[PDB]
Amino acid sequence: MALEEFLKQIREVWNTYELDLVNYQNKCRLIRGWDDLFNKVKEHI
Amino acid sequence: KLFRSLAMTKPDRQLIAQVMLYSQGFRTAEVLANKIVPFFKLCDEQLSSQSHYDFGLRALKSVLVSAGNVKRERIQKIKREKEERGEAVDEGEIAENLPEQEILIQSVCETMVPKLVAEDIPLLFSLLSDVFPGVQYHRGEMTALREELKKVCQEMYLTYGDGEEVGGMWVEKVLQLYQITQINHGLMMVGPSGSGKSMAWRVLLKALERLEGVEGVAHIIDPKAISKDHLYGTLDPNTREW
Amino acid sequence: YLTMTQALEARLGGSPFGPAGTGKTESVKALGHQLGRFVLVFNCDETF
Amino acid sequence: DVVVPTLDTVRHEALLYTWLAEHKPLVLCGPPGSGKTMTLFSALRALPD
Amino acid sequence: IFTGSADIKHLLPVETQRFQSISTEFLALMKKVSKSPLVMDVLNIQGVQ
Amino acid sequence: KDPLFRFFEREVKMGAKLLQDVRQDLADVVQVCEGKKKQTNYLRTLIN
Amino acid sequence: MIFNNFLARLRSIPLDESPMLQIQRDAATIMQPYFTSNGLVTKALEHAFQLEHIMDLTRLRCLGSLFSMLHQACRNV
Ligand SMILES: Nc1ncnc2c1ncn2[C@@H]1O[C@H](COP(=O)(O)OP(=O)(O)OP(=O)(O)O)[C@@H](O)[C@H]1O
Ligand SMILES: Nc1ncnc2c1ncn2[C@@H]1O[C@H](COP(=O)(O)OP(=O)(O)O)[C@@H](O)[C@H]1O
Ligand SMILES: Nc1ncnc2c1ncn2[C@@H]1O[C@H](COP(=O)(O)OP(=O)(O)O)[C@@H](O)[C@H]1O
Ligand SMILES: [Mg+2]
Ligand SMILES: [Mg+2]
Repeated sequence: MALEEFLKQIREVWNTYELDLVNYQNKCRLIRGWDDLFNKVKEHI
Repeated sequence: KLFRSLAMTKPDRQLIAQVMLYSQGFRTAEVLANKIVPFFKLCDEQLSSQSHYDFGLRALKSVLVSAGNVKRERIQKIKREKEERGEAVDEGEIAENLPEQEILIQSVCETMVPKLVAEDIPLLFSLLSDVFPGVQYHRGEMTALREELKKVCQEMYLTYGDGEEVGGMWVEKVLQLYQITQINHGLMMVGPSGSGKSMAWRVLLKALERLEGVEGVAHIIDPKAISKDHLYGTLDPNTREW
Repeated sequence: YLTMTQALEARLGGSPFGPAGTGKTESVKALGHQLGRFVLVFNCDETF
Repeated sequence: DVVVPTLDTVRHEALLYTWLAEHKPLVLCGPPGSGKTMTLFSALRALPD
Repeated sequence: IFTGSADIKHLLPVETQRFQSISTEFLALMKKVSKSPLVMDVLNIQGVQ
Repeated sequence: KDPLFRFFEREVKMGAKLLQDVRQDLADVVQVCEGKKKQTNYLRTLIN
Repeated sequence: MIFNNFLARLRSIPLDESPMLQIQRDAATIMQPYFTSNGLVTKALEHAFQLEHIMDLTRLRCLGSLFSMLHQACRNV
């Protein structure tokens, strides 16, 4: 029953995870939050 | 000098019309031929001269073949309507009570009208009245085909019409193209650039596909964008391969 | 038919000529079928 | 490369831009040396893609 | 460099042109990312990698 | 309904069209010979 | 018929592939009175056939160019 919980947790995390975009000199919407995204991907792997 | 030459210049159109209307079951074959051959001569010598006009033996043969087919269809329709409106069907009175002149005029108008320019149609109908008095041509309204055409036109942002409404002439041309497609296996659509030909045949193809349920496939070839060798094929001068 | 049969009897070919639409190919085919022959029609061009 | 701006030059610049913009085919007609290819090339530098 | 300094326009014209093309492509891809900030929508962009 | 009128209207239509063509061509030619207008490909062929 | 086809395509097909389509519908609503029989475009096209051109004048060449740069105007908006 634990493995299904992990699969559903991964599914919900990656169905609700969004890239963290911010404005950059009113030219673009650049992404921040690299460390947290990389850690999440690595820990889910 | 290895051949014997014969000049075939003037085919006997009147005799051909007489015999081939007699053999199809027309009782008035003599009068029908004597009316239809001079009518073709009158069409040749009275209408305006156009590069896409033909009133020769091929046109007469096609008209008479269509006349036979139309007579068969009318006899079948009469049998069906009499069977669904009582029981009095017999070959004799159906053959006797049959408008052969109207059938011939219908075939002439189904073959000759689509080729005519705008100003020649009144001339053609005046000639028809002169040679075939009292007979009128009433084209059946292909209602289901017209609804399919309207649906296709709406789907493709085309302007479908009817009668004298904007777009009525284009839909009339599409219906005439459909009739000629049924009659002939070789189609030519002549008209100045941007007159609606491509859209006419595309819309007709889609309408036929949606109506009859059989898929239509169109191959569009530019015969002059490539050499005739690439259009038809080459026989290898060395290996004799094709 | 008379001219083409005369050509056939002399072991000569038949060359009906005239303006298009006068019934030359069809006449030749009809004569060939009247004699029960296999008549092959070829549309010649410069590649023949 | 250098083009001296002119009334006709800028008008044809705008016309060539509004025609090449949607990738519509077009033809420049005029006597030889009129500046057809110069006008076209000076319109293509406004379209770096 | 390519926008703040106007002298690179004179000294590196072709470099500026290729960088401008790259910048337009990157901005288009970034706009596609921005309209759907969801990670998997970005991952499912056709030929993103 | 008059066949004669149909024949005559065809005749006058053809005649008027060809007359306008010929008169316009001659006017262009006489303008060219005076140097008023330059000579085109069609005008070159017509003059030759 | 050609004007109706142009207006229908303007109101239906977006130019990018919605703000674009809404701008298109508004522009079509503005252009509608001019794209009519005996309208400005029709009378101008009738008069254009009386002028001399470097090439033979065809109606659909003018109409296609006009529709092209009207789409460009929508893009500019
Ligand atoms: N029935 C119609 N309703 C609305 N628009 C139409 C209709 N028929 C054609 N058009 C439009 O008008 C133009 C005519 O193009 P079409 O392909 O019909 O011409 P065409 O006669 O085949 O031309 P060409 O021989 O020069 O290729 C096109 O832009 C087409 O979209
Ligand atoms: N004696 C005839 N009886 C019936 N049909 C004929 C006769 N002669 C010619 N035709 C018709 O004329 C049409 C054209 O004739 P065809 O032989 O193809 O002309 P061509 O001489 O140019 O080959 C054919 O469809 C044919 O049916
Ligand atoms: N407004 C202008 N500014 C600068 N040069 C011009 C201008 N108009 C014409 N020219 C000159 O005229 C010449 C036009 O030649 P070119 O454009 O090659 O002719 P074509 O377009 O017919 O091939 C160019 O060399 C250009 O220098
Ligand atoms: Mg076409
Ligand atoms: Mg033949």
